[PDB]
Amino acid sequence: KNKCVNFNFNGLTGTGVLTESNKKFLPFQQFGRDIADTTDAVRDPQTLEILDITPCSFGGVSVITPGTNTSNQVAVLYQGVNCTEVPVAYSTGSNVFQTRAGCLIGAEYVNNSYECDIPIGAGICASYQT
Amino acid sequence: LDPLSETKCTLKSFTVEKGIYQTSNFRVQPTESIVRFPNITNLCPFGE
Amino acid sequence: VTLQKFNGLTVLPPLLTDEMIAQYT
Amino acid sequence: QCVNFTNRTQLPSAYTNSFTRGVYYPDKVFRSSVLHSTQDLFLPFFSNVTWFHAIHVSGTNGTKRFDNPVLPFNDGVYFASTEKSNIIRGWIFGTTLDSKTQSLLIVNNATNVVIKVCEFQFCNYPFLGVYYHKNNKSWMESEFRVYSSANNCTFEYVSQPFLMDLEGKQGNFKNLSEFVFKNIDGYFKIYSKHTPINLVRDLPQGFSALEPLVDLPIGINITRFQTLLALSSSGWTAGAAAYYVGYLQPRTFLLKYNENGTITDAVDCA
Amino acid sequence: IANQFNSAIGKIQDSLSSTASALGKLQDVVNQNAQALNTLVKQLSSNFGAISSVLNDILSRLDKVEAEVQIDRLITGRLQSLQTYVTQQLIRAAEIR
Amino acid sequence: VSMTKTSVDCTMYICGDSTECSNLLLQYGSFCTQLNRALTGIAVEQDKN
Amino acid sequence: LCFTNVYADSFVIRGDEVRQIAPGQTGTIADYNYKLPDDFTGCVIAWN
Ligand SMILES: *[C@@H]1O[C@H](CO)[C@@H](O[C@@H]2O[C@H](CO)[C@@H](O)[C@H](O)[C@H]2NC(C)=O)[C@H](O)[C@H]1NC(C)=O
Ligand SMILES: *[C@@H]1O[C@H](CO)[C@@H](O[C@@H]2O[C@H](CO)[C@@H](O)[C@H](O)[C@H]2NC(C)=O)[C@H](O)[C@H]1NC(C)=O
Ligand SMILES: *[C@@H]1O[C@H](CO)[C@@H](O[C@@H]2O[C@H](CO)[C@@H](O)[C@H](O)[C@H]2NC(C)=O)[C@H](O)[C@H]1NC(C)=O
Ligand SMILES: *[C@@H]1O[C@H](CO)[C@@H](O[C@@H]2O[C@H](CO)[C@@H](O)[C@H](O)[C@H]2NC(C)=O)[C@H](O)[C@H]1NC(C)=O
Ligand SMILES: *[C@@H]1O[C@H](CO)[C@@H](O[C@@H]2O[C@H](CO)[C@@H](O)[C@H](O)[C@H]2NC(C)=O)[C@H](O)[C@H]1NC(C)=O
Ligand SMILES: *[C@@H]1O[C@H](CO)[C@@H](O)[C@H](O)[C@H]1NC(C)=O
Ligand SMILES: *[C@@H]1O[C@H](CO)[C@@H](O)[C@H](O)[C@H]1NC(C)=O
Ligand SMILES: *[C@@H]1O[C@H](CO)[C@@H](O)[C@H](O)[C@H]1NC(C)=O
Ligand SMILES: *[C@@H]1O[C@H](CO)[C@@H](O)[C@H](O)[C@H]1NC(C)=O
Ligand SMILES: *[C@@H]1O[C@H](CO)[C@@H](O)[C@H](O)[C@H]1NC(C)=O
Ligand SMILES: *[C@@H]1O[C@H](CO)[C@@H](O)[C@H](O)[C@H]1NC(C)=O
Repeated sequence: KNKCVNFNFNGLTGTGVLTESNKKFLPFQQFGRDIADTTDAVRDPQTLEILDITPCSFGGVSVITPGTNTSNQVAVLYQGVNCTEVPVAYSTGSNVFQTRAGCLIGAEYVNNSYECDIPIGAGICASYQT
Repeated sequence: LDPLSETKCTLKSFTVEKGIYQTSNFRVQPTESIVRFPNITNLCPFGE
Repeated sequence: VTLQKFNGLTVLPPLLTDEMIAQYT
Repeated sequence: QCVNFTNRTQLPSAYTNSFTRGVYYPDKVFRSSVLHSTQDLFLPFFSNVTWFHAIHVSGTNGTKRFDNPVLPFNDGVYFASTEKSNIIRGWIFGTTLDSKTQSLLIVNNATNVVIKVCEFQFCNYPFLGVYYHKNNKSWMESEFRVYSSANNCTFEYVSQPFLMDLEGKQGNFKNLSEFVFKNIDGYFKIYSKHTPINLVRDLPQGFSALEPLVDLPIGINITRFQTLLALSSSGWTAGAAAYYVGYLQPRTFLLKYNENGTITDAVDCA
Repeated sequence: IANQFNSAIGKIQDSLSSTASALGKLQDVVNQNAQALNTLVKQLSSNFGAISSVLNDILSRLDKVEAEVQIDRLITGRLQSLQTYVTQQLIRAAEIR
Repeated sequence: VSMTKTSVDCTMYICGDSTECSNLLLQYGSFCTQLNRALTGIAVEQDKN
Repeated sequence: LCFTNVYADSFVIRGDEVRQIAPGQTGTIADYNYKLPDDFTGCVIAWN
């Protein structure tokens, strides 16, 4: 439980995190379906309890860069990823900052508002400075 | 080799301008396989 | 105004938060 | 133990609207506070279902009219009984029904459900029957006149046992029972319901879904079917029950699932 | 002139509570972008003439040859579903522009 | 003024957790990038608007 | 047509097993004693 896994349940092959649901299914049901008609929960066939299925956490990787005509130093955004999941992969950290946009790595958070330069999103921007 | 090289490869250029650039998506890998099926019950009658 | 993840579809945040839009307004 | 009766008990059959009955859960999947469109063999809304009524013998001392006819079975069947005293105790399904080929027997005897698939030589009225209160203060089955032979049984099942009885009373006609029968790509399926009522005459106007009860891999051609009524070669007494039949059709339905994931409302797209 | 102004702005508040159609342009934009993502997700359930929509139903029972035939319909259909969504979203972006 | 920015893993949408579907997707080459460049082009503009 | 390198793989099998010699196959021959690649290029030649 609470781990990303390749599951199979009575022949329902798939991949994701498994979790203990609060959803009650009536006795004849075995899969849970979301509005999209996509699967979102399953019953355990041995200890008849309902389990939520959630995606293994994933996102775009964006590299924030000054010009190569300026530097080799770069920062990386893992979009909509919670910082606690990037240690799995720069996972040394030393400079890590978590935002509404995801986890930003290799950039120094500074309280001073400057004018926007490279747009990160969710009110955040980045730039190259002393 | 590194994130900078990954952008050079994504842009197919040995020099990359200033900006924010997309690269191939990160995704937590499935830690193990799991198989769940009903309790094995009615065996075929091999003792017979 | 009254207002997918596991299929690779992702909703990115706007650059200006609804606070920054309240500021400019 | 396989003798029939001379008089042709075959007689009547009435028409009525199945208003919004015979909706059933189409798949084993939870959905909640959401509307879903599905296409399956469903009983059409407001369609002309057939009523096999048991008319009161006003002039005569017992059940002269007492039919259980062979009916077609195409796309699967919706069946319902208004039945005190446990009169409807199973069904026969298949093609020829004469042992020339296979057939399916479904029976609920006093002790268990039995389901079996064989080349049965069925009796011309197949039935079951009972001894009542006989010094033990118990009800006990003794009559089992359904076939003279069951040559080749390629499927057989019996449930875990139970003690069948009729107990607890209210004087109005009190219980609606519903069954849907489908045969899909070698699997037979039963969906069913029981619900309390108080109504005098017709198929109760209102709404409930049928739950899937059992699925069996029987493979046979069900072309047609018959039911099974209940009470050593002639002379017997029968209790009162009546039943309704309709045939499903492939039709798109929109189903409302409430928060609890129960089919609460439905719309027939045609 | 001020009392008319003050009364008029009161009528804006009262109106915006009252009418559901008021913000209709904005809601119709949300509804279209949402409808297109739910449409794009529901296309994953389509068979595209394959034996199943579920990728491992195809892979688990077949060899490298018969799987390539079957999976190549799903790749065709799903790529056609993205090229549809992105065409709609590009066209819809020009309306927003 | 704007709409929701949307970005898609074309690989995860077509082929989620299958290397086989990935290798068959390579037969079509750059189309997944062409789509992602377009959705990025939309998404960037939403800030501009 | 002209070829960069060419090989003859030569062996004896049961007439019924000829199918297992096709590319992308399975069975004890295909699984355990002679596999052809998915990108196999060549001709399989078989005779009683
Ligand atoms: C599968 O078998 C096991 C028994 O071996 C069932 O689990 C048991 O459940 C009881 C009742 O709560 C517990 O007291 C036991 O400790 C459990 N046993 C084990 C080994 O964990 C399980 O319920 C069976 N599956 C189904 C569908 O009933
Ligand atoms: C990232 O995930 C962690 C959990 O792994 C979140 O931390 C939780 O935050 C809530 C709200 O403050 C607390 O009630 C929990 O106790 C925290 N959990 C733990 C294990 O500390 C965190 O908020 C998440 N961050 C983002 C940006 O999503
Ligand atoms: C039901 O059975 C009874 C008796 O078997 C039938 O009554 C007989 O009918 C024939 C022909 O009319 C007469 O020759 C007999 O004398 C009748 N029996 C007696 C003693 O009256 C009756 O016709 C049958 N009815 C049906 C509908 O089959
Ligand atoms: C209900 O039907 C079942 C199925 O035929 C009967 O069970 C059989 O009963 C006899 C006599 O006790 C046994 O020798 C068989 O082995 C039983 N079969 C099975 C599959 O259990 C049951 O007795 C019937 N009940 C009544 C009251 O007739
Ligand atoms: C769904 O079913 C549940 C369970 O039957 C209903 O919740 C019950 O509601 C009553 C009345 O408030 C409470 O006395 C029970 O304790 C509740 N059950 C539980 C487990 O909390 C619920 O109302 C149903 N929902 C709908 C829409 O019918
Ligand atoms: C870019 O950097 C090189 C040295 O690496 C320098 O020769 C050149 O003048 C710079 N050009 C610009 C446009 O900054
Ligand atoms: C910036 O201010 C926050 C409080 O708003 C404080 O927690 C943080 O330590 C400050 N950072 C620096 C570098 O002073
Ligand atoms: C039902 O259909 C029959 C034709 O089989 C017709 O004669 C009868 O009038 C119909 N009854 C109703 C109530 O629709
Ligand atoms: C009472 O039950 C026994 C078996 O439990 C049976 O042998 C006997 O015939 C029954 N008697 C009557 C009168 O039904
Ligand atoms: C079915 O019955 C026929 C006739 O008795 C017989 O020839 C055949 O072998 C039987 N098959 C099985 C499987 O019992
Ligand atoms: C059912 O009917 C079809 C068509 O005649 C036939 O192929 C099949 O063998 C039949 N099966 C049985 C058990 O009658």
